[PDB]
Amino acid sequence: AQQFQTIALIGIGLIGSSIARDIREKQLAGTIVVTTRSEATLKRAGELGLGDRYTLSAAEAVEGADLVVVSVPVGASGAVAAEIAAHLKPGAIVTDVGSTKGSVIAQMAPHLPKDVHFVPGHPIAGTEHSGPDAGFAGLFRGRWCILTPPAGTDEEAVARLRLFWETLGSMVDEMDPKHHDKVLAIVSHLPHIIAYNIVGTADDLETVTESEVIKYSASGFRDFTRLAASDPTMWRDVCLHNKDAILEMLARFSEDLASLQRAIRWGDGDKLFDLFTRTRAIRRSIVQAGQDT
Amino acid sequence: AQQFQTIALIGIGLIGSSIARDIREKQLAGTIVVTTRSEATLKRAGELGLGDRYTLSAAEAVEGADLVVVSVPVGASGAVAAEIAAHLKPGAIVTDVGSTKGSVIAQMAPHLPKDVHFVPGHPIAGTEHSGPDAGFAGLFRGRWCILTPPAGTDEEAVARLRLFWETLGSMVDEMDPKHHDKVLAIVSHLPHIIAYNIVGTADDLETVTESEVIKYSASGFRDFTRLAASDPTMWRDVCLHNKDAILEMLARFSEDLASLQRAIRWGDGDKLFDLFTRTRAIRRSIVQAGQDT
Ligand SMILES: NC(=O)c1ccc[n+]([C@@H]2O[C@H](COP(=O)([O-])OP(=O)(O)OC[C@H]3O[C@@H](n4cnc5c(N)ncnc54)[C@H](OP(=O)(O)O)[C@@H]3O)[C@@H](O)[C@H]2O)c1
Ligand SMILES: NC(=O)c1ccc[n+]([C@@H]2O[C@H](COP(=O)([O-])OP(=O)(O)OC[C@H]3O[C@@H](n4cnc5c(N)ncnc54)[C@H](OP(=O)(O)O)[C@@H]3O)[C@@H](O)[C@H]2O)c1
Ligand SMILES: N[C@@H](Cc1ccc(O)cc1)C(=O)O
Ligand SMILES: N[C@@H](Cc1ccc(O)cc1)C(=O)O
Ligand SMILES: [Cl-]
Ligand SMILES: [Cl-]
Ligand SMILES: [Mg+2]
Ligand SMILES: [Mg+2]
Ligand SMILES: [Mg+2]
Ligand SMILES: [Mg+2]
Ligand SMILES: [Mg+2]
Ligand SMILES: [Mg+2]
Ligand SMILES: [Mg+2]
Ligand SMILES: [Mg+2]
Repeated sequence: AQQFQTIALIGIGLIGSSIARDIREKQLAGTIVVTTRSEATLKRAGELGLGDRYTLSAAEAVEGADLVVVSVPVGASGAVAAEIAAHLKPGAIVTDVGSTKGSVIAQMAPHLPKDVHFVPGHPIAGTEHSGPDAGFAGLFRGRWCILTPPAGTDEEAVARLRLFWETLGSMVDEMDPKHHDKVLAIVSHLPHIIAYNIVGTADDLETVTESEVIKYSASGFRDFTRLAASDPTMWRDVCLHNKDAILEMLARFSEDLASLQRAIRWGDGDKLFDLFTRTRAIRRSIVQAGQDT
Repeated sequence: AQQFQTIALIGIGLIGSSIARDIREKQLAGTIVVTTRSEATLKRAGELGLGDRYTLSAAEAVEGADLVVVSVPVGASGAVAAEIAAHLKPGAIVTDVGSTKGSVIAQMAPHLPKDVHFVPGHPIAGTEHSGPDAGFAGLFRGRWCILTPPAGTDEEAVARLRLFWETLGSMVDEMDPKHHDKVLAIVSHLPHIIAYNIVGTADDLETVTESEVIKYSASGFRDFTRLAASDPTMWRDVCLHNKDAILEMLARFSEDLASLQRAIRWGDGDKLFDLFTRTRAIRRSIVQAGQDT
């Protein structure tokens, strides 16, 4: 079943460890090499049996690796690329899984040598949990993964990465990085930002107690709390590195909310009914597509 | 197991039909009487076996009923109270399940006679689906229900309604209707309004296609689409009937979002990290309480 003789995983949290478990289950690698920055996380990965070889040095980890998967918060991407650059073998494929792509490409590509193939990726799959114990086999089954190869990228390298993600159970699409960043700003980043904002709002109230919010959360609030429990480093970094697309979507959202607020202020039941009717269609399409939870 | 000789259910959608199924499973009624406004819904309720007696007339339905449960969109509450008032027996208990309470009390109480007991309720439990086929036994298990009896309400009537909800598996709290409406504005109404708004925003884009939004919805958007698939009549009515509390929470939310937008604009990573850290605590409390989905 092997697709790569050696796969090096740099970062071994939710995504990296889920990839590790799938590689083991599908026998996709001759050798899995695991690296992460801390001794504590590396030890956990060892106790979990996520790799065959382990190291604290990303430079050492990539020596002789055919595929290098970088699964770290996006603001760390450049530092990883700088540390591994000199140690990559000719023809290595370097990929990532970052939630932003334009930034990652800009941060990493200046460090990477001409003889390696850089094929950025993004699996459209996750949970609110983090670290190696949070990962599991099958996270990517029936999900989409987006690749964003720069112009002139080796087409065989792209095909091998497409096959890899398909083997993990994903459907694969390719797009330009700027388009990726616009699409993800609305389908992912804005939803998280808005969830953080509403949970912060509720926390700040004096008249309604924390106990009340918790007790009665099954009337809608709980759904937003799940997203707002995600890792703060990950989401800090997305906001810092997809700024322009996020700000565009926030401005659209806030224009629309002013109009909805005015319909509520003026008791415009017909406008409210029309908005609430229009939104149902999207859910029905998601359900028919099998993308619902 | 009987708690009431005759229970009349006015409205037989998600909530009314879930109550009907629980009454049957727990043997809580001598007779279940079902009424709803349309022949189509009444026929469905009959095919499902939700009642013992069926009628299109709410006035007829309540004749001799010990407990009358009104489960209709909140803007219909007054019309129901007006139709049944003259037909209620002395000592009947009239309750409702509306998502707002101040409005329901104001609309219903002027019609109801001095000899009946009015004990408004709200089960903090539901799904995004509607109608009799959407209901199920066990919807209320491990959920909260809030009662909002006006001052001077018969304490034995309140106790019987508390016992009824406890038997359906709920924990029961009592509060003032205005406080209810403030609490629900943040834990339920604002979350739904914001979900409708974000799904509307995404729908309006030209650069990102409907197909893209659907395909990549597992990156966060799908959670909001579930709420925005709810019944438009129900949610139109909540916005019309909890206006003041909703507008207060919308203004708090929008003040907070301006500040978050400014942190993103200025690249204030430390502020973002602090907000995203603070919100995790609420989720952990919900999980420990067992209120998570
Ligand atoms: N979570 C999701 O749902 C999801 C989905 C798709 C894509 N992604 C993207 O996947 C990437 C990884 O996310 P994740 O959820 O797997 O995160 P995670 O569970 O928090 O794992 C983070 C990993 O990155 C390491 N790390 C953290 N800061 C680092 C730094 N400054 N330099 C080097 N390594 C560092 C951690 O090592 P130590 O523990 O040893 O410090 C750990 O190995 C992110 O770019 C995220 O945007 C996430
Ligand atoms: N859905 C939830 O999650 C949830 C949770 C807690 C509380 N509630 C509250 O429960 C109440 C009922 O909600 P639901 O979800 O059960 O709704 P639903 O499934 O849409 O059922 C609506 C019921 O009300 C009837 N109805 C509609 N408009 C009416 C009118 N103008 N006059 C008289 N009857 C009318 C319908 O009869 P026909 O079908 O014959 O027209 C049907 O029997 C609402 O006040 C809602 O706010 C809902
Ligand atoms: N973590 C998100 C999903 C997600 C997927 C991809 C991302 O890039 C970000 C988030 C959730 O639990 O729903
Ligand atoms: N229908 C909501 C829950 C809810 C509960 C009580 C309400 O009054 C309103 C909504 C959901 O599916 O999550
Ligand atoms: Cl190979
Ligand atoms: Cl009785
Ligand atoms: Mg070196
Ligand atoms: Mg070299
Ligand atoms: Mg260099
Ligand atoms: Mg608009
Ligand atoms: Mg009459
Ligand atoms: Mg009378
Ligand atoms: Mg009268
Ligand atoms: Mg504030």
